[PDB]
Amino acid sequence: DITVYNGQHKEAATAVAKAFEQETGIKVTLNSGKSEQLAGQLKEEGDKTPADVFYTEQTATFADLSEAGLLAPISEQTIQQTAQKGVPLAPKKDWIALSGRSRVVVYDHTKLSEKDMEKSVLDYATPKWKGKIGYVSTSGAFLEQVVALSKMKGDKVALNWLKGLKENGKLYAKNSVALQAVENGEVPAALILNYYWYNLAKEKGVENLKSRLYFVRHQDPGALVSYSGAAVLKASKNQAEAQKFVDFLASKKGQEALVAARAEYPLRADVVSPFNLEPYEKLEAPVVSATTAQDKEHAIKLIEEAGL
Ligand SMILES: [Fe+3]
Repeated sequence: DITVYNGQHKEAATAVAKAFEQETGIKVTLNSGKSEQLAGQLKEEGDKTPADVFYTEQTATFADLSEAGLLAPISEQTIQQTAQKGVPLAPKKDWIALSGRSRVVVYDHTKLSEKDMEKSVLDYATPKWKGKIGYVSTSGAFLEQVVALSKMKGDKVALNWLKGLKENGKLYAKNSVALQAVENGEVPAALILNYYWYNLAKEKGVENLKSRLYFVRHQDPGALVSYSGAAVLKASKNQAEAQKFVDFLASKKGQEALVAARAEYPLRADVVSPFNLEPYEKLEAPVVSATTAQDKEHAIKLIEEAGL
């Protein structure tokens, strides 16, 4: 039986954990928490941790754990299962990316069309969009978006974007509220995460929604994908079962269980989402280094300096 420290959404974790038990007979116990809290706890526990596997919504928490020497190598065969072009790869082969979530632009298709849309996320934070673009400054995904912009285009561009959103954007408390405002006719478009919209569409039928999705693509900062993944703890006294769980997550069946429970992009090339997501490769996600905590603190300074 194994212990999984779980930073991912509980419906995702529960659903892969149950398909695991069904396929192998091995019981999974989840210890859930925020990924950053869990990584800290895994570093304090060190070689005395009870964790066998760390399952996270964000692969960036792996870099420090790897560098601290706390992750076990994963099979090369397993790593190759999700190693599409653009997918982050552990240089020490000691964690694996499993699924992604994308930034998108949701729009009311009865007020705007694909041809009104912009080639860059940078273009939405300008006067042509005054009163017409929703954003959510308090979101974890928003913070990540800032970091990527800072890294790809430098700090002056990121700050200019944030100032533009302040001047021109409609601020919403959460991604789901932003979507509702677009559906309700309050704002014709917003910046959100893909899965809020696919969830609504799965539930309602696309033909009954005013809103549609525009993906920026061509490796723009607004095509940013954030990746979930897993690692085996080097200190686990149950390596065999831990490695079997991680291989299962990379397997066709494990990936099929994830995408049944949650509208993330599978990273296996032979699995299709029941939410009707495009193939990962069509996203043309940019290549961006991992978000450190210093990166997150930096983005918060830019958000503050912008009056947000
Ligand atoms: Fe959320």
